[PDB]
Amino acid sequence: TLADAIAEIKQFNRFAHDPMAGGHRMWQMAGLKAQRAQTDVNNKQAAFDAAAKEKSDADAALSAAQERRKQKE
Amino acid sequence: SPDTLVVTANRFEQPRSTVLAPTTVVTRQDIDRWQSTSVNDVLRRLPGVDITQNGGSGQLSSIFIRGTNASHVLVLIDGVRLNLAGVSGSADLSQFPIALVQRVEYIRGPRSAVYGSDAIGGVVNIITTRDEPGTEISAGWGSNSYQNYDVSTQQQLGDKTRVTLLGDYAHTHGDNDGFLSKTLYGALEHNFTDAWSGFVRGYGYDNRTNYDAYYSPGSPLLDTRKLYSQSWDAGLRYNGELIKSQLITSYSHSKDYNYDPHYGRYDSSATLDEMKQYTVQWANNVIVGHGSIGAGVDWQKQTTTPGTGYVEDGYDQRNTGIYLTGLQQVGDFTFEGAARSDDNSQFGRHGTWQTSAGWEFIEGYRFIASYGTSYKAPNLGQLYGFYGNPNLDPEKSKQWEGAFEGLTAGVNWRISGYRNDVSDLIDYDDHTLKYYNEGKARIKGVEATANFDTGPLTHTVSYDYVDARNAITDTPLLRRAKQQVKYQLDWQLYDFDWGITYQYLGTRYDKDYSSYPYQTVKMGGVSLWDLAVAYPVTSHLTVRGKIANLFDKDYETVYGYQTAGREYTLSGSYTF
Amino acid sequence: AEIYNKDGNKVDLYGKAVGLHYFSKGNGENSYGGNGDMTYARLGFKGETQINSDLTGYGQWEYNFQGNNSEGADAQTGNKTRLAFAGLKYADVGSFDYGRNYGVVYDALGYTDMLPEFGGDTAYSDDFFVGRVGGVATYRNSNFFGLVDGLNFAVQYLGKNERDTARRSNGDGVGGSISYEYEGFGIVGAYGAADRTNLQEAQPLGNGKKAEQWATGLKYDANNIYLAANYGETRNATPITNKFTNTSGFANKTQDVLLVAQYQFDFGLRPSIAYTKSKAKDVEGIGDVDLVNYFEVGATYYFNKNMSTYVDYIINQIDSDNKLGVGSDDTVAVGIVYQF
Amino acid sequence: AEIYNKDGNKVDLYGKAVGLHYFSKGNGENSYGGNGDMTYARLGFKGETQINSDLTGYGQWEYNFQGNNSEGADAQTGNKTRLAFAGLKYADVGSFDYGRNYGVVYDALGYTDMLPEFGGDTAYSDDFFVGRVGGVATYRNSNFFGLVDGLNFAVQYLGKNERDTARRSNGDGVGGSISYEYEGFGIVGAYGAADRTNLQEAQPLGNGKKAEQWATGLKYDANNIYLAANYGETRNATPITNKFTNTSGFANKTQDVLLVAQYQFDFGLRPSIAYTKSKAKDVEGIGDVDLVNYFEVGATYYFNKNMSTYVDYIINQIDSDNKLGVGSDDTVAVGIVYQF
Repeated sequence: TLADAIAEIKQFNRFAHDPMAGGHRMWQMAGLKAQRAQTDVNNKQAAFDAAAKEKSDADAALSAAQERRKQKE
Repeated sequence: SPDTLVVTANRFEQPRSTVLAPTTVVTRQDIDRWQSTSVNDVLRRLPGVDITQNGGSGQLSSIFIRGTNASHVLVLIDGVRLNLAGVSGSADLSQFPIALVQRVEYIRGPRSAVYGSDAIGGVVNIITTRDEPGTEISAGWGSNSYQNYDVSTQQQLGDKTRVTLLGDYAHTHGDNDGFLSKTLYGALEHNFTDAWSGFVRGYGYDNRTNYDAYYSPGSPLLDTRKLYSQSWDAGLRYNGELIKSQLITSYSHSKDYNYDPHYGRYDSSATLDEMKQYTVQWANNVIVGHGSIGAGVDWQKQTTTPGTGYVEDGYDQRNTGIYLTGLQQVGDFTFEGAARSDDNSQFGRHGTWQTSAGWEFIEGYRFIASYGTSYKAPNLGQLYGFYGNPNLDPEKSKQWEGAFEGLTAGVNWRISGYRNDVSDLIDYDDHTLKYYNEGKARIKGVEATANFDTGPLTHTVSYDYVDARNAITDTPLLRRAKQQVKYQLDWQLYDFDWGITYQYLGTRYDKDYSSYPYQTVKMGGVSLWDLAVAYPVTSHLTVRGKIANLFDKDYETVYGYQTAGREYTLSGSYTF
Repeated sequence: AEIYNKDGNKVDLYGKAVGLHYFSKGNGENSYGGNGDMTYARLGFKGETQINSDLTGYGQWEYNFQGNNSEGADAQTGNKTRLAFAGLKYADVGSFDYGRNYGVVYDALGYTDMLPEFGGDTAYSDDFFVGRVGGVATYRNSNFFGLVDGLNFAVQYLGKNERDTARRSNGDGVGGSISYEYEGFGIVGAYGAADRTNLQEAQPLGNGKKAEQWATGLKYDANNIYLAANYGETRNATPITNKFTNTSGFANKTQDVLLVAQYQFDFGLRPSIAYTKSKAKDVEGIGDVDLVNYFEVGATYYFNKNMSTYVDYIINQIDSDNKLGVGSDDTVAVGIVYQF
Repeated sequence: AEIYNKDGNKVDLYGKAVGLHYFSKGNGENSYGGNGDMTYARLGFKGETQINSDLTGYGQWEYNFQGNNSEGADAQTGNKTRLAFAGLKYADVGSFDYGRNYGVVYDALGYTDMLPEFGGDTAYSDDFFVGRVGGVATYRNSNFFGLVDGLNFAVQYLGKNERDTARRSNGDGVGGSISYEYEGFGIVGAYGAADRTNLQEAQPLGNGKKAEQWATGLKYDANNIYLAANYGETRNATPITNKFTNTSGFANKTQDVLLVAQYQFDFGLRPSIAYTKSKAKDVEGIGDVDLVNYFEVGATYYFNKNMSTYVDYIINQIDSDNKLGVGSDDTVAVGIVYQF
């Protein structure tokens, strides 16, 4: 989605300094789209990092718990 | 039309002669005789009206009355701001089906003191309800694969209740597919007493229109527009001998998809503009002396959907306009006046007012003077989009007009000059990326009209000159035509109804969109002829033919975009 | 009978009683119709009032009470109100009514539903447009405003009904019907379309939203004779139940064919014969199957308008191996009727 | 209509049909009244017989049948008998009746209950004295034995009813009501008191044993105009339900205010306006809260006595945050009526 919005901004970049064209509307609009999709990406990154943390913790939890099972057995 | 009744002047019926500002009315008869297939074609030929369109029917079009911007003409549907401009904040009639039009009252001149916002160029009250009973099955085949089929009937239920219904299908090519319009209309009007009356009215239409869109590989082609609209009006009229009361409520809903057939109407790439418009009006009038005094309120609510109008989220703009109008003919004098104050949920209040005087120096020749102040509210885009600016002030327009109307040996003529000093125009700035309130424009023009009978012949000739300029840069507002000549020769002979509509549209100034930077270029001024015949086969069946743009002229209104030339329409109607 | 006809207003109480019985092999689970005593009495009132010469208003209501039930907790089983509506008839423009009434498609399906007891199986109740439902607004024109005699048309809007069961629920719907009667001959065509509710879509059987019904009917009635042939097709409209799975829903597609031939005698007699068939298609897991396929052979003796007796033998041609647990047994019914 | 008037005996069958619909935003859970089709038909019979010159006996019964229901298991839902009682009217001393009838307090509450569809919400049914209940014995005096014209009084005893739900139960009760009509103006005052059953006390809401209701009404009706204002206060009498808690019971204290203003026209028209409010106090855990708070704006066209149409728009002023899950949405209703 971010690559998309930033392609739409390359698209309408032409009209960035053309205040009296159709495209120069869609340009700021793509601005909005890109900045949003970017904030979104940042949020997905935070959430993914968190999930990777939890996942690594679990991966160690297994090593430890199955060493414990080996000792108790 | 001279010396017939109009309502647009102060919302109530009055002989159009008594409206001091220059006025024109088109009738269903008048339109049928022109075999007009679009509202833009009806307006394109009224004086001071200069229309541009990106080609055939339904194509994006913009009207310039007396040289003003498209967003400076107030378009009314039965008297309420045309809902299709709502999102744009600009009238565009290429998409409004012509079949609902029954009467056009069109008064050029400031009218904010009666109708509020965005009434600078004039008022077009398109009345859709007329008092001709009976039933009419009608059909029409034309070029650009034009087809039209239309069943309509209005009938009395009692003596006080009239029910009117019509359905219509219409499709045209002219772009690769063009404009497809389907309309259904129902209305019932009751007469509670001699003076009490009420009416409900619901009508909807679907409009599928195809257009050329900027292509970029791997990016959707938003080249198809699906518009679904419905409206529901309900009113209550007391028409007494001295006091008249109008209570009117309307609710319009519209959904405007632009999409790529391949991607789909609801695909995320599609743009959806949903818009709900509510209006409540109260108008009162009391006959005082040789005249009357009127006072109303008009309120409107406009709600939008996220995305609607290229704005992130959906907005709610509310506007209430209180107004007062006086009118009194003293001796050979006539003094009309109006004041208004519109309080918009966007910009607080803003006042507006116009006043016209009509002295009849000679019996059948009089001098009308008139001044008006009119505003225009900043529109959805320039308020809430990223370019928008919520602290924008309305665009102001000072308008002065002087006119001499008179009847000379069977000719009714009007020579009038008008000035329009639009100020505080809203302009976008390159060096800041925001909508500012800077521009100005000095419009000066003359209107010379004359209609006259010569035996069986009826001539309606008129010349228009307009010099719209930027008041700051002194450069002429581009894409306007220096001067137009509109001349229609009507002469039915041996029951054959004939009509030769002529129009010379002067030199526009449009930008070229082939090379960048876009260079302004002069458009040639050309003449366009249209021929219309109508024969009555039966006292029911009437077959009419039309050759539009007889000489196949190579005119353009948007530089680059071609507009159809020679085009024919055969049609038949069965009135019983 | 007309009980009150005064003050330019007239009331017609109409009611009847029917001592009925169904016979069939076995307990009657597999019988076409059923088995046992099916006596029932219906009561109803019709009312009119000419407000003006050109405008009159009418209201009608009907209820059905079953006698087969016991006096315990099951007394009310099968007891219901069939019709309850009102409306006004203008002189020529037409007439508009609202309430609980037959759907336009019933107008087409009326030709076949002339049997004494059985018949009109396709015209299920509480179904979109084929049977009597609540929440309909109907407009009707007779002879096209008096322009063309014998040609009349009707239009009907159906308010959405969100009930507990998909069988009894519906949504926004529309329909129309046209009927031209000339010199005894008759032709009709009706179409109805509506949207299925979430409960209907959620059903295991059935798929899609647009529930569509339509039908075409032809007939000739004269000389103590009545011939009729109605062909109707529907999508996602007909209800269907699977005993093997004990699961219900709607039919993705259905074709229905009805044929009737009845003769009448001067001495209060009217023998009748009727063929019927309904085949569902695109059924979920059962492909295409036949819901009903039977012959009729019956008769009715009319002692008078108020007294009659009748019999009907239904030759159910459905096979036992049918893939929906449908009753593959014949059936018969014998009835006696009093009506005022 | 009068169907039998012979042998000093007269029978008046009265029945009507109503095609009705309720609209509101959303499904209608939060709407004041509801949403959808509310068509219903009511049937009833009244009968009189002059046993002697000074003594006549009367019997009246009414039932309501709902058409909104389907033909399945929910056919009987909402079907009931509203009124079923008998009694005798002496010449002057008065009249005494017994059965299932409106409670004396309803006599006071009649002034506000003039609306087309909504209205009289405070006069709930199966409540102590405000609405129609079963097990009442009432005596009435007209013009105080014919002594003073326009001043009439009634007294009512209420036998205890031990039902399954506290909502429908009561105990021993007594009540009285007086109404003086003078020159078009009307005044009324009613009071009722009874004992709550154990089931009622066991309910989570409500406290105390003496369930008390009383009301005062004023009006002016003439010249096609009708003004009315009823103010009523009750203790442990009004029912209340909490969606948040999904628990019901009674209100320790309640004040209710009703105001009506209706005009009538010669050409079968009758515009109406109504204000309403009800505030409960000493609620267990909820302090004081508003149960209903709305305006009415509606109208009714009377084609004739037997035919009418009407509309009502209810501006519910209750807020969503109300601590009882009350509907904070507006509503509208549109109805058409035939009646004989």
